[PDB]
Amino acid sequence: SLPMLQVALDNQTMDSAYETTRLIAEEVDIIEVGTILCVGEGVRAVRDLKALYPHKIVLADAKIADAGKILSRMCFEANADWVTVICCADINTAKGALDVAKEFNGDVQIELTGYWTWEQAQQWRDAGIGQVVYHRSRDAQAAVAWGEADITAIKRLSDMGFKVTVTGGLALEDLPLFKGIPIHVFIAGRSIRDAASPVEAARQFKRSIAELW
Amino acid sequence: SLPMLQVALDNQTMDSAYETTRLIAEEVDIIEVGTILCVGEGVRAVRDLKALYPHKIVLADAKIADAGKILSRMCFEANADWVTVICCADINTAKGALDVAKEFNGDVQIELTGYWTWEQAQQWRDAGIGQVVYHRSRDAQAAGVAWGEADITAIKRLSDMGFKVTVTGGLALEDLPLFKGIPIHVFIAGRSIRDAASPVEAARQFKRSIAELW
Ligand SMILES: O=P(O)(O)OC[C@H](O)[C@@H](O)[C@H](O)CO
Ligand SMILES: O=P(O)(O)OC[C@H](O)[C@@H](O)[C@H](O)CO
Ligand SMILES: [Mg+2]
Ligand SMILES: [Mg+2]
Repeated sequence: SLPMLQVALDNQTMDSAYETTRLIAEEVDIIEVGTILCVGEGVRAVRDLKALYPHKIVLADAKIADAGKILSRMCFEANADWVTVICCADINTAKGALDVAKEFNGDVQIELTGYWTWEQAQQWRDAGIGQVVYHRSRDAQAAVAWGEADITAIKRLSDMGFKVTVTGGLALEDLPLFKGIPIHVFIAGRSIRDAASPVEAARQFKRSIAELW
Repeated sequence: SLPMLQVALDNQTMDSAYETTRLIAEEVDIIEVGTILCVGEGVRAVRDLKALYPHKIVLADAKIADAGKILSRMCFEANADWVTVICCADINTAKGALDVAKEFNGDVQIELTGYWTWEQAQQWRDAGIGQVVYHRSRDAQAAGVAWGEADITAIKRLSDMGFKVTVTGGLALEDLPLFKGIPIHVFIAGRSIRDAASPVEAARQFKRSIAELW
């Protein structure tokens, strides 16, 4: 269907996250427990947010790097729908997290950061991974803009059969760049949370997506 | 010169962690808040363990992959001494985490796993990173992956470049002699201490073996 909209809750405490969710939870498709929230509060954040918003997809952005079975199970026992595994994890970390995900009718996304290869991407498909997150680092961005090499990479991932998420300092005005590509999800963190009107911001994203797709 | 001993608290809740620390806090050098504990309990795990053991080095194994300043600050505000940044992070993620660390009289380690390069290593040294963790994955280890000459070569090369090298990942007592003659900074044991019949004796055995081999 259309690209879904995800809000990143990169907040240090639950109450800070709820300042955002109370404005926009019904304005989005996916609620992300950001890595910062995972580290701030632990998996209770996942459990609490799914209990509040059981009708939304809850993504635990844990960036699992090792111990795939243990960490995925902790997230899925807390009622996560989706979890993230970082691309530099061993392939068996990804496989282990996926095996657990399937027990809970959930899913695993590979977070694509810095160096990764097309040979790895094929490893992920062969393993039954069907989601990747094309994830521009904020620390790179604080220093890196979007460009054709990103678009080229995103199309190639999509062609390989991944459902592709696009994220990393995304702004409303960025959306037209990805026109024509079957983007699975766009994530907005700061550009929703920190807007003068978070509700207006989310609605602008959904409006633009509807228009472009 | 003796390699130090670090216990990894890869426990899901604080009370499970404390079943281990109440036995071995004074039998090891470094208390690691494992990644699994960080995700289970959040950064309160760091604050609480440092409050219990303020004389010990407390390492938060957060495996920071992005937002290096924000995540490091959270750990350091929680009274961490050291924090980990994964090697596939942007170099500015590591730099940002180091800048914060320096505000708090702390330090950052790069976790070395999977693919990385000697160019990266020079980058880390150039940024002022003085510690790396030679970090074997338990999921590869579960697939049957063992310590060999490639590991020794790499560890000696990282040491020569000026890093203090930590060795970890399913470390067993019988693995130590493989590293004899290398100036290892720290050996981490998680499961081989926590899950022993006597965690105290397991820690003590690691310490005696290290004292003999070095
Ligand atoms: O739009 P933002 O603020 O960059 O947030 C979305 C990012 O995907 C963020 O969640 C990232 O995963 C931080 O590491
Ligand atoms: O000795 P173990 O059980 O392998 O634990 C130590 C590891 O370094 C562990 O903490 C690793 O970081 C988990 O990702
Ligand atoms: Mg995120
Ligand atoms: Mg660890």
